[PDB]
Amino acid sequence: GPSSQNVTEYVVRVPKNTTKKYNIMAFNAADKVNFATWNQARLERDLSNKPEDQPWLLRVNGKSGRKFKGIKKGGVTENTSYYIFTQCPDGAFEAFPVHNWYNFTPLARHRTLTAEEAEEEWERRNKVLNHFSIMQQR
Amino acid sequence: VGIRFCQECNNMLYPKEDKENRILLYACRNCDYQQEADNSCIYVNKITHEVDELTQIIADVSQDPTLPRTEDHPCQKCGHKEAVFFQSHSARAEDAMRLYYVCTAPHCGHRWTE
Amino acid sequence: GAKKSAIGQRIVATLPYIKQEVPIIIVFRALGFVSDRDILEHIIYDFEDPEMMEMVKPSLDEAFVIQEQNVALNFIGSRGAKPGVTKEKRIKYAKEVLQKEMLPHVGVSDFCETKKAYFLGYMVHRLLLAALGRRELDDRDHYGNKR
Amino acid sequence: PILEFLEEWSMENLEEISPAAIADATKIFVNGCWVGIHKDPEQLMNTLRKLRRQMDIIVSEVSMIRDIREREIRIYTDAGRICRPLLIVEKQKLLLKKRHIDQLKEREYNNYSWQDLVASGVVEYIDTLEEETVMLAMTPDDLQEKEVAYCSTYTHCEIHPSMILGVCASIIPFPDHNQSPRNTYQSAMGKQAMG
Amino acid sequence: AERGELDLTGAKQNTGVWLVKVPKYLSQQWAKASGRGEVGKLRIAKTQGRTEVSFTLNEDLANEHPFVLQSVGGQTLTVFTESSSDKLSLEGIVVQRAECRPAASENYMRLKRLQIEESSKPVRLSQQLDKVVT
Amino acid sequence: DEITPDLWQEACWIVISSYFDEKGLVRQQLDSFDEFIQMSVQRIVEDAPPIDLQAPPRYLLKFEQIYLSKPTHWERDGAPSPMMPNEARLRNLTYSAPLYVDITKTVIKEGEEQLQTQHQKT
Amino acid sequence: KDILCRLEHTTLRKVTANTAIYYDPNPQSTVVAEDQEWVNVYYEMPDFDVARISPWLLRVELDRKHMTDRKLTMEQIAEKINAGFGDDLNCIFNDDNAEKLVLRIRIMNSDENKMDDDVFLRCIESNMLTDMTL
Ligand SMILES: [Zn+2]
Ligand SMILES: [Zn+2]
Repeated sequence: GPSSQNVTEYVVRVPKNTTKKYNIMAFNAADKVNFATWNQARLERDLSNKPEDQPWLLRVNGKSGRKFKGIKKGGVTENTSYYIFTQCPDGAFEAFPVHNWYNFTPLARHRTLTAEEAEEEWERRNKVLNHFSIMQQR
Repeated sequence: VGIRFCQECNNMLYPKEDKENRILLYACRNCDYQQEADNSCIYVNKITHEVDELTQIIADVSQDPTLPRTEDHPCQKCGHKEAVFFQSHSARAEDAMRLYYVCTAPHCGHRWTE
Repeated sequence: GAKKSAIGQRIVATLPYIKQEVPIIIVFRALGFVSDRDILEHIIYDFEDPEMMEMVKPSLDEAFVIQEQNVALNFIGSRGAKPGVTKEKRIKYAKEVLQKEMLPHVGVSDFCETKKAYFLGYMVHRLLLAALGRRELDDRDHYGNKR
Repeated sequence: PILEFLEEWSMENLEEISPAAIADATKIFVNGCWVGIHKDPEQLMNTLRKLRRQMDIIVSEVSMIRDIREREIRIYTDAGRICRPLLIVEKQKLLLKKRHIDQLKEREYNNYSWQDLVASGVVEYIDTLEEETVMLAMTPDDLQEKEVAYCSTYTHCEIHPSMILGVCASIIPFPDHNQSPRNTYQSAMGKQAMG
Repeated sequence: AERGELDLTGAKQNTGVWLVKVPKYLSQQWAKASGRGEVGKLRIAKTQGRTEVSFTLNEDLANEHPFVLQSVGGQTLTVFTESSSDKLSLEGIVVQRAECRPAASENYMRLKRLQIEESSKPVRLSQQLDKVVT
Repeated sequence: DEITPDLWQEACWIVISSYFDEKGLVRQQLDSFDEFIQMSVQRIVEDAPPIDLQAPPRYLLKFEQIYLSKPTHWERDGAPSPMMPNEARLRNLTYSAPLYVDITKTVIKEGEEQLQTQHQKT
Repeated sequence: KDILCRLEHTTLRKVTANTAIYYDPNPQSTVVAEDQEWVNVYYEMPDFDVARISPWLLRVELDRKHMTDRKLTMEQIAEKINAGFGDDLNCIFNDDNAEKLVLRIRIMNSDENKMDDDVFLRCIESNMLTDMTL
């Protein structure tokens, strides 16, 4: 049917200002993030300052779900820009400028060796064997 | 050969054996994640490494203007008479003298050796 | 040694203003790349190449002890030419080295760590290809390499 | 100007891609800084060369090197790169025609000069790195003749092979008829002579 | 309930969005004429095994841009926003990616030079002085 | 139409002669110094971080523009004179150009007021 | 040339083509299909490996040309391994008539019933391919 050869043209609209600034949040293909299971989520600035130009922390389902850290894209494009176009029933596209771009990486949740423990186990590097034992001991 | 990463922490999976059942398991260090291994081979290395450069040759070399071209070796897949020929270019080739050919025709990345 | 000969060749980075070369994986950890996949995706672009994979194995095993960026930064700072009197000074010192001293041409801004990881990933990749013999070693006499 | 131009040509920025894309695309480096990756390196290089020859956005001394077997495109804009002018060859024919020579003969009272050859895309500066990617004819009178068939893909041609010699070496007559140590000793004595 | 909580309705409703890359001059004209809401028209055409998209700028604003489409399977991209009321939300997932470029190229190299010239004006150079400062 | 092999020998020496008429031989020295003065000298002055001083009044010095006068010699009496290179070789002078920089000084005395003064051609 | 062959330092690295470490606890079901035809010959009348053996197994392939060029055969090599390591390494190998020379190694029954059982095979492999002299 016509769907195999359809052609359509829509007007482009660009609001002068919006109550919410648009940003891009990208995840790695191997993370296979799924938003259906995200019953709850938090996006907030990091606590390393304990700010506007500091990393962000993304947590899903509180402490029980996945955790991610969002880093702002350092390389700006002085000659290029990104826009998000959305489908609309009135026959006109609304375009939003990408104010920011954030790449998110998951943060593992487990008893990672502390700085003190790493300093202690580092000496083993000279003769360590059966690395599984180090985690089984810890 | 194939390397597996922990689905929980994306760290490397290391081979393990369950003394309880004696089957190979790929267990994640620092993560207590374990996966039923299927390959059964934990390591393999080829000392003579007689691997074919045809796997390493890139079809784009057909565009290099410094490579020689010959009309005597028409491509089997497309019949194009002009082909680009060159040597191994790998230090592991102890006898790096045989010629590898690449079809000069666009979108025909066929490679062979005489 | 049996343990050493079993792991083979391993990679170390001789960073600036640091007394002893740190294991390469510590720098990726210090740059904030946690999982081995996040690090290997920057070093090996074609996972279907098991030869490159076997080359990085010992580098991962040596750094296994360090699984946290702050721990990696503390480790780097601990070997710094100016030993930090505290973990916070050590981390800030290490952060300053990685932020300004390592690979300045790639960038010095707070978010250039991603570009530094790719370039450091590429430096390792070049080292792997050379050790695997897939690329010829660079020639010091080549005027293309001179200025 | 190069970095800004590459953004228009779909060069994907490293911070805007997944590592899985680095396998097939070619790495684009500017002054050794890895700027991004590109999916169609042949069209890109042709475009970069066309702009350099036209002097639109890329100055004559910028060198573009495409390492075909390594999927790398390196663009160097830095100083200190030694380079030299070479006549461009297309379809085994020199781009330099009699109209250029006639205009160069009538150099004075006409203001036509070397800069017009560069702007016309007739001659271009090749640096020692780009020379590795170049297939260079020694002379048009014999090297690009179809009967020789040694190479049918020359990219450039030397202006005169004697321009490989320096200032003191250019003073020797028939240096091609002397033992090489003798050309070296003369290059030293020429600096010690009197005049 | 927290200041960092994100309204996931955009994701829950599976809102699909298209990410498009455009030149700053193009977006600058659109931003200048943003109050008009008539910056141009976007045309989309699909066939049995091929599809094409292009944008046409309003004549009054200029005083054809085919789009190069890109696969979205290589990386999972999403769109989120931050409200001035300190409330975040997820607007949707990027289901299509494209880049806007003009159909013409030779004249575009000129327009690039025009942008480069305007961008080069701040490059201050040491001025030669005819007489010594007394 | 095209350069025939019998004309190439004459043609290539015409092209080369035009190259040396335009570029000359010492072009590497001259162009390298021209770039240094025109660009490198100015970039260094702008890239240097502005001097900030604190007592408490706050003072800031911003270097802003470089000017370079023709090589000038100052006689014992202090009269400046353009120095010709032959005079420099003969009188053992150093053929140097006076370098000047515009400096803008801003001072803040925590009194919601800032005083900005510019020292032209320092 | 026989004297030359006896003088030239020859190590297993020169005669082995490739090597691999497998996990197969049941020798009656060798993970390598080709070994099943010949390994069962040894397990038909097992000795020193009747009661127990390490499930970890190291397999080495020797180049017939490199072997014959040096006038070496699997017989003395197997004996040399057991001569050097003793009964610590149970060496089992296919008949010379096979299309490929194959040797299987497992740690002794009493060690399975000295650093490790699994990773130590890499030490053995690397050691056999470096310091062991035929
Ligand atoms: Zn894990
Ligand atoms: Zn073909």
